[PDB]
Amino acid sequence: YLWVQKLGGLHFPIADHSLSASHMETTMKLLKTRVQSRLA
Amino acid sequence: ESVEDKLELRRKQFHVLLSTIHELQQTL
Amino acid sequence: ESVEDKLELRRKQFHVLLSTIHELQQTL
Amino acid sequence: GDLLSPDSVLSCLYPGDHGKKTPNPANQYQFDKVGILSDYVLELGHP
Amino acid sequence: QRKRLAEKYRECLSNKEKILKEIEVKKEYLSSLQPRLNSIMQASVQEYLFQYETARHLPPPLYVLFVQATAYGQACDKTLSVAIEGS
Amino acid sequence: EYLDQAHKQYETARHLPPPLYVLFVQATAYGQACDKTLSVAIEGS
Repeated sequence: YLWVQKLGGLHFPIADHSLSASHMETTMKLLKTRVQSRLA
Repeated sequence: ESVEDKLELRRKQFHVLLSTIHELQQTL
Repeated sequence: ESVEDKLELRRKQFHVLLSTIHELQQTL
Repeated sequence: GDLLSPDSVLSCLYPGDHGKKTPNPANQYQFDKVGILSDYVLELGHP
Repeated sequence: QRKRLAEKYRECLSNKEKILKEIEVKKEYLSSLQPRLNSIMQASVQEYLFQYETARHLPPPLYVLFVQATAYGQACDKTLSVAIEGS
Repeated sequence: EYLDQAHKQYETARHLPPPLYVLFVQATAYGQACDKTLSVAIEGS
């Protein structure tokens, strides 16, 4: 996926923590909503 | 408060023992 | 003499560790 | 000048380390949580 | 006023129940800590290898720093002094 | 601990690839910062 590689730090037009920073919290919130939605 | 201070002293002693074990593992 | 010179620093480091361990033993 | 000034005597004991950036990234997430820095470093101390 | 005193007495009963819960659980934790200490003693050569009241309230990194600072001041170099400043 | 493993995880994470190491560090940071209902580990040889 693209979000997995943004978690890794890969920027596709070398890994970066600042690129991983906000994308981490947004993708973890999206995973927490996705699993609850599929169980519902 | 006395029980919490004793528990915090035991936790600080356990942390100091873990730090001493880490320093012994780093030195050896 | 070399064994005593190594055992001095070894006893110093192990004495610091044993002082921490004895403080933990007197604590509990 | 800045030799014995208390801001940057001990800035680079080890090579680099910059005196500025926080060591743990959990601090970066916790700063991003409440929306919030070298002024605080000069106020409180160098990490 | 009797309404306020009755409600505050119910709040004090709930706070006393909470203090008792803290204490019961706290006592259990203390007992567990004692067992852990005993285990450590059992684990504990030792014969060849063989300020505090203010350091009772330090944070754990500060407590590790205080123990290491006093150990380095007594071990190798005596030209070192430490003090605990605060309230 | 019944009444550490992070050092063993750091000695294991020394050998990780750089994107995997960045993911490990950021995941531990986000797990200790906000959400304690998260666990990471390293599987391999």
